[PDB]
Amino acid sequence: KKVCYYYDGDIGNYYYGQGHPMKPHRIRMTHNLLLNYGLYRKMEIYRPHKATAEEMTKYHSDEYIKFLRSIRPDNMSEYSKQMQRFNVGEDCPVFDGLFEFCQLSTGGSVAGAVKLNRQQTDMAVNWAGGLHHAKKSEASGFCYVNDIVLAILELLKYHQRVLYIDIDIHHGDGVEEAFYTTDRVMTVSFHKYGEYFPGTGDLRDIGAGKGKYYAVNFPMRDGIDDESYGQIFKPIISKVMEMYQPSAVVLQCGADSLSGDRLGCFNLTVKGHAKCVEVVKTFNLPLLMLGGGGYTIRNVARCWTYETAVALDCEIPNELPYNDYFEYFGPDFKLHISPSNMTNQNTPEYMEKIKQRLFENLRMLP
Ligand SMILES: N#Cc1cccnc1N1CCN(C(=O)[C@H]2C[C@@H](c3ccccc3)CN2)CC1
Ligand SMILES: [Ca+2]
Ligand code: NA
Ligand SMILES: [Zn+2]
Repeated sequence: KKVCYYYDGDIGNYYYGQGHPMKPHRIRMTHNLLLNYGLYRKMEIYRPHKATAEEMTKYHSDEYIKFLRSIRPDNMSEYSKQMQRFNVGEDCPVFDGLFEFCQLSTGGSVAGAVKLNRQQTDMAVNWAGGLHHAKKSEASGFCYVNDIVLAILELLKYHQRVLYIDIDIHHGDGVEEAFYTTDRVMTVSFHKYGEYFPGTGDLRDIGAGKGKYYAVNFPMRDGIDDESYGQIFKPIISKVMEMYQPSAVVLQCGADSLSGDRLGCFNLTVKGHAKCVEVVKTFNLPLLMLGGGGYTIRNVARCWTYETAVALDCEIPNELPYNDYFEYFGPDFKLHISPSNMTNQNTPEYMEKIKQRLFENLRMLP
């Protein structure tokens, strides 16, 4: 099984601003770690192209993309009304190179999708992607351009049915919304729910019109652990595969669902998270693996390094190799992480009752 992987050496140089939790540097740390494990010997590594306005407007509105192409720190005063309209300037800040960042993020995802469509690879990886909150005409949740939606649109040229799976701790609302009224994409999100960003992803949100029953949401509480997550992920995705029979899969691998994350409150290890990748691989479908959140950046590097190894069917040692960020991995300098003692608020009965409701909804498919 062939793996192609996208990385631009400048991606880690884009900076959201002092105090902003989103740190693109984590992608560079990921790259450096997997280079030092030698995983480059086993996969094709490509620099993404800069996605064009033409590519982005396959989903996004022309006026929103023109604005993103225009806005800079130095001209914000002139654009204050557009900033309000497009939701840029606070949680989605204006920063130097914002548009180029969007171009490289998106380029990796669309390029991966083209490679899968051309049957030139079995798996494509873009850790700079996964920006699941961006909306047709507005930024949201640190996300400006929805690389995932654009990648899925590319797959839909060749594939009648595309499955999207999202294991970020946040609901993938921008992706769900884009495809909410179609049966040609089934969206499956596992996420923290209960007055938590973005507020959507209720398990009663099942899609609308032709898309009714083609959106699947598994709302979870704080503290979910590897065993609990594993016992619902494999059965739900197995049932989705049996009922939906997709011909391509997109997996958002947001790492803010790991134990110890600065913003998230789940308790997964890197092994528990990566088990999701292993499960999806067993179906032998063309697979686009994307990044996502993650705010404890040493753990993001560990998670995506290990998930790359999983894609390559390669075990790698727990002892970390020397690397340019080695001091970030103290005090233990291991790849794998331990869970915390936080309480798991997801009772066995809760997990099984929700799974049973999702099974009933999946049985509604043709
Ligand atoms: N704005 C906000 C906000 C407000 C209040 C409370 N929380 C807020 N945040 C919490 C953190 N968020 C995420 O982790 C999202 C972002 C997404 C991403 C992936 C790759 C690159 C860039 C972004 C992954 N999931 C966004 C929303
Ligand atoms: Ca999710
Ligand atoms: Na749908
Ligand atoms: Zn997130």
